[PDB]
Amino acid sequence: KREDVIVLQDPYKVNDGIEEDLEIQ
Amino acid sequence: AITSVDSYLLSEIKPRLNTVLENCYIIDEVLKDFDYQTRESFKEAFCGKNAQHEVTVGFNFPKFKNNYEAHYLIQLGQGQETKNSLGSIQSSYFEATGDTLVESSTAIREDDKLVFTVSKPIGELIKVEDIEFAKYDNLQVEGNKVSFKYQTNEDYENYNANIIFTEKKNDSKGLVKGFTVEEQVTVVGLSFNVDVARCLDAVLKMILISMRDSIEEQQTFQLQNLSFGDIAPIIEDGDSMIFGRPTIIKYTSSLDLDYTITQDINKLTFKERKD
Amino acid sequence: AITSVDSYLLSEIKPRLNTVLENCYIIDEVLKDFDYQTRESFKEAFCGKNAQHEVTVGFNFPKFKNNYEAHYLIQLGQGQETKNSLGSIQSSYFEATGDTLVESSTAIREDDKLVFTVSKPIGELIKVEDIEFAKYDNLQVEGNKVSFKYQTNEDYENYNANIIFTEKKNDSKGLVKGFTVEEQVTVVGLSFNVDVARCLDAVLKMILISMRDSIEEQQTFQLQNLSFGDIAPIIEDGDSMIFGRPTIIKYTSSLDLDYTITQDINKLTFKERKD
Amino acid sequence: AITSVDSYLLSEIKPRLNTVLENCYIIDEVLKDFDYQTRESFKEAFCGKNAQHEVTVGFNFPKFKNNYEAHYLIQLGQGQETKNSLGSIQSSYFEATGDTLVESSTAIREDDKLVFTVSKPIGELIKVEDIEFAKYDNLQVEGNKVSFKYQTNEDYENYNANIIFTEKKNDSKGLVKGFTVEEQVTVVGLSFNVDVARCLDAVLKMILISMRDSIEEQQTFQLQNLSFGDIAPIIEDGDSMIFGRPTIIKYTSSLDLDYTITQDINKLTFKERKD
Amino acid sequence: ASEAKQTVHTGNTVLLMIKGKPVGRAQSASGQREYGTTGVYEIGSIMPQEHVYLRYEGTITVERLRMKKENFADLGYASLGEEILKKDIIDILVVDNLTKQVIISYHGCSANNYNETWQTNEIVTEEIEFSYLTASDKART
Amino acid sequence: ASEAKQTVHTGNTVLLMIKGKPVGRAQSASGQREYGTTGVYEIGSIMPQEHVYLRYEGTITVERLRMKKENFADLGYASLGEEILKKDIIDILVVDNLTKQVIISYHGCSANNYNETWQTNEIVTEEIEFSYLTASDKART
Amino acid sequence: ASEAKQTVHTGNTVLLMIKGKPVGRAQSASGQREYGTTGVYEIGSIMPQEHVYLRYEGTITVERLRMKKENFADLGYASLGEEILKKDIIDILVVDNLTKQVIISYHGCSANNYNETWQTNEIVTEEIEFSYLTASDKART
Amino acid sequence: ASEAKQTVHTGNTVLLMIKGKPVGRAQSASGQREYGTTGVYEIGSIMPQEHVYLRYEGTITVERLRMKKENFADLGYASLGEEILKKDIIDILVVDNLTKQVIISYHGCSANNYNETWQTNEIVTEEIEFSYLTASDKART
Repeated sequence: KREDVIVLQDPYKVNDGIEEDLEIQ
Repeated sequence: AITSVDSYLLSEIKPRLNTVLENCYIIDEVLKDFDYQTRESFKEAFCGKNAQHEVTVGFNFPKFKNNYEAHYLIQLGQGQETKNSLGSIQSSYFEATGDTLVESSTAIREDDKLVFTVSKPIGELIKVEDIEFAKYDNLQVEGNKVSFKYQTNEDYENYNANIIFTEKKNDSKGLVKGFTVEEQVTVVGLSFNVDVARCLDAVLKMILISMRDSIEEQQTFQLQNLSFGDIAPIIEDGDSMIFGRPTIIKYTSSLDLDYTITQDINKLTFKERKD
Repeated sequence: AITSVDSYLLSEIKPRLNTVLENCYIIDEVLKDFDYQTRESFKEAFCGKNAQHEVTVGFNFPKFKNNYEAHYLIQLGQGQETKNSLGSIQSSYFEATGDTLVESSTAIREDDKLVFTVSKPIGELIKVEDIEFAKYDNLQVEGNKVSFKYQTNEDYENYNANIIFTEKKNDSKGLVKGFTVEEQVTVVGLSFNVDVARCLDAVLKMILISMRDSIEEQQTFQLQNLSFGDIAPIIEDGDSMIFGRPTIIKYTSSLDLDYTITQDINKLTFKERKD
Repeated sequence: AITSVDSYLLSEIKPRLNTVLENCYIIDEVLKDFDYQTRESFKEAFCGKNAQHEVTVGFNFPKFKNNYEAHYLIQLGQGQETKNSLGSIQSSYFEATGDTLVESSTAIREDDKLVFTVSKPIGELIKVEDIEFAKYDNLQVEGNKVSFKYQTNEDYENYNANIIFTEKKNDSKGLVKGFTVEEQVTVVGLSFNVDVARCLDAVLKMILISMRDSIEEQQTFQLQNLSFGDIAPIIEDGDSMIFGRPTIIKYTSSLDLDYTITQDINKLTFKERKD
Repeated sequence: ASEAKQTVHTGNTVLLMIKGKPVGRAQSASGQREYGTTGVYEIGSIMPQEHVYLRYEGTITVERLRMKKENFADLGYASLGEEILKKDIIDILVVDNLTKQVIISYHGCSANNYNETWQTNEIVTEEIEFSYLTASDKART
Repeated sequence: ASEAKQTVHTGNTVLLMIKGKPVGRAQSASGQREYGTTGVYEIGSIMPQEHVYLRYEGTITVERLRMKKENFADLGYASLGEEILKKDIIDILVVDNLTKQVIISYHGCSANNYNETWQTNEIVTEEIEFSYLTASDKART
Repeated sequence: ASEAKQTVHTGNTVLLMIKGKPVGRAQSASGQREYGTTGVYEIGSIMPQEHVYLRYEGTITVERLRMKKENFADLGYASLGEEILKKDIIDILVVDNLTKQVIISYHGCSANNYNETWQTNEIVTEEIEFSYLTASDKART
Repeated sequence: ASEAKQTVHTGNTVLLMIKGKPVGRAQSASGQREYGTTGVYEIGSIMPQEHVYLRYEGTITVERLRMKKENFADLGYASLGEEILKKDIIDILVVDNLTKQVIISYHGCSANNYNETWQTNEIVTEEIEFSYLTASDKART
């Protein structure tokens, strides 16, 4: 069921320092 | 003057409710009976000028969304006729009179008199606070001001007072036709947390009491009769229910109309029979 | 002082219920009518300080699970207004007064007097147990202590007594505005075994009787009217049904508010007409 | 002493019902109005000590199966409060007293007296059958026996009598707190043959009448009011329906509690004012 | 359970008996007594200095449904004419159903007035009011 | 909106005051006045030629719920015995809740009878009836 | 919460006591007092110049359910015949359930009339009306 | 459609007027007249030979809701004390709402008694009873 009557913010996810779309050589 | 009870509730509730929630001392008196946990949590949420959360009020079947965390909901309810009068007559007046007002004013120094000035024409005076004008004072009204004589009242050039008066419109004397209406209106608080609802209902009961002293209530809306329903789930099709205790308010008021008279007799001639 | 009846029930029930189930002698008196089999099985389960099983109490629509083996369930119910008063006035007071308390104290030896000390300012005294202070005793109150003179009372330096008194807050005299409310509240016991429910209901009836002697009940919540429904299956969608006999409790109480007065007249000047 | 009406019905019904069905003469009197065919068929089935079929009685919502050929079914029903008393006070007693008993005894020859012995301490005597003890008899109670003097009563050394007495427990005087409860209880007979049900209901009405003479009924459960419903199919989802005529029994009884007093005044000292 | 310390009387624990005969289908009865207390007022007092008993008046009423047999007229207890002059006094006893002990007895009862109502939609009823010399509550335990 | 030209008094716009003290939990009050008008009938007329005032009798009743404190007996306004003889007259005022203006005042009130009811199922009530010398509706605007 | 400043008396906060014994299953009681106020009328005034107290009359009634034991007849408080002449005065006290303090006491009570009702469908009731010398509300805090 | 041949009066077709002023929020009024008819009985007849008129007594009552203004006391029509002696007679007219024609008029009305009720749960009401010299139904079409 969708949350409309009560709404909580998106969860705080622990971020990773890895850069996305990283090129390697 | 058809009375829209629903509008009156909103007009009284919105300012007074904000004032009550503004301070903490009054809330403690209101919530004296409740336990510590519920009392302070409500106070932490809504009470105080620095409250992030706020209460709202509105009528039923709105096309938008209401703050279901805490909200007052009103719906008009039933109405009935209870008492009539002969010819449906209520009262007779020599002057077209509007609402009854309370205004504050300071005495002004004229030569023969001390006078108060008011925002509108005085029409019928009712009372000036704690003054019993004697005949030697010669209290009289003029336009938008009321005057009383100066002598043996000279300490009162700076007198600060409240005045109760009526709005005058016309000199057209007329009659009143109408009857009394017994009307019921429904009010309910809404929340997804039952404790908030109980606190919310109790707050409502207090301001209803305070409304018993209001000018409009004393003069127009009399004979309160309150009735409370059982706490029920207003909604069940959602992630969580909505709980609210409906209340029913009853009033007695007059549905009045003004009928104007033009047949003013001024001349009166006596003629004897020719025989 | 808006009264939350639901909170009062919980406050009274939780301590008193535990005490009743703690001992066996009282339970036997309560369950005197019931047969031997049901009486002892209930006693084997809940009665005694060493009872592994325990009873619980809570309000309706909780998001957790309750002990459906044995539980007391409460829901607020209806409310109604029954009697008013002129100007909605109830009482007038010269002192801001809170709850009424009962405290125990021992007399202390002063020079001219014997005095009792209490946890809070005395405000209005009501009674000291089985003392009729004569005028020569010169009974008087001071702060949080009450004093009576020493002479011809010298055997009582160690007198141990109970005191009934009121909580004083302010000297601000004010009026009371409010009315009487006739409120109904529902209570029901729950179990998957009907015999337990019947025993549970009977236990409830006794503590309701004992509550008739309570200070809060005598002063605030009066005119009990009890009504019992028929035993019914509360639930059927499960491995076994839940059975419970609802009961309805009625109360009479006042919804009061404090209105403070600042117009204290102290001076009074007479001036004759100049004429 | 909370009264479980449901238990009382079962306690009275089970023995008395068996006795009524045991003999044939009483059944004929009960079924005098019914036709020959129904009367004898019922008698052939259940009546007599040699009856292969038997009637049963039980409470509602049992997890086992009942003898649906013929069965009495009971369910608790509603309850209401009707009349109160000042301070909820009912009575005051100097002795802790239990149930009221009827016992049979034979006079015994002592030297100065003839005495009856009873299974328990006498406490309060109510009556010995058809004896008006004069003052010269000097009737008195002692422990579990009652005594009256021997002279001019010498023919009665073998007197065989019934005694009505109360169970004494303690000398602790106390008060009674409680009120009156108006309670309703439902009873219904069940069968897959309507004729049996009608006979079964009529049998019930008789034993209800006989219960009006019982000690418990006369003292505790008063003011019968009987109400009968219409014959209805209790069940339809089966090879054949179940038919039963519900009946409603009303009672008036007291929900009482014992409050013990320890403030026994024994000493009384008068001291005059020093002045 | 049955604690006798709180029991009360009701319609199912009482019998109305005359000359040993239990009157049938009796509905209600009321008893009245007047001692005629009067106060004594002195000149120097508005308050009554004391009260004194002066006169004893007492009446008892009985309501009944007229059985086809053994009605008050047939029993000879009541009367319908000069037959009354030959009717002697009676004693009306209220006796306990349980123990057959007496609760209150009226001695020297005499008839005052007789009322009977014939109605279409209800059972016939009759009412009698007696005047008695003395009441008694003796013969107790 | 509130047009004062049609307003009426009710229980929520009135206060009952004695010696400045507002009596609490007061329920009702009724006032009666009798001028004792009588007509004059001549011989040659069945009609009353005129009416004349002869006698002024007036009473006021008050109904109240007995508060545990400040009851009429505790306040000293009522009396229960010879203490009455030392009780002086009082003035009972009916004053407007809104303006605190007076609506009607009774002067020289004196107590006539005192009634109190103790009941099991209802709140205690007491009733007092006073006799007054004169009434007044002065001190208006 | 319990603010004593607004509390009132009810059936659950009152006890009716005689000779220390709490009377059981008592239902209602009413008290009446008459000061017999009368006005004084001069020739030159329709108005009553003043009122005066003349006569003190007071009665109290009690309604009760007849317990099988300790009824008013068995207790010796009431009477059914010439036994009344040997019955002395009594004092009837109304005392607070909470504090056991006195609310009002009647001194020198004497019995006026006695009423008992036997009915089929209802519990037995009896009513007594007393006449008392004086009332008192002393022994307060 | 409206056939006047069958019309009747009701509360919506009547006005109560005093001195031209329509009294507001008036609820009810009742009128009574007594001609004091008496019969003449001869010796030789049980039947009354004839009836004769002897005495004319008439009263009218008015019930009203006390408006905050223009109440009977404020209007000067009623009185509360010796002010009554200076009050002259009045004429009370019942006039048709439709045509303003008169239905019945009372001449020489004088006040008899005055009643006012203050109640908590209901609007304030007052009642006045007048005694009049003569009635009239003149000034018709």
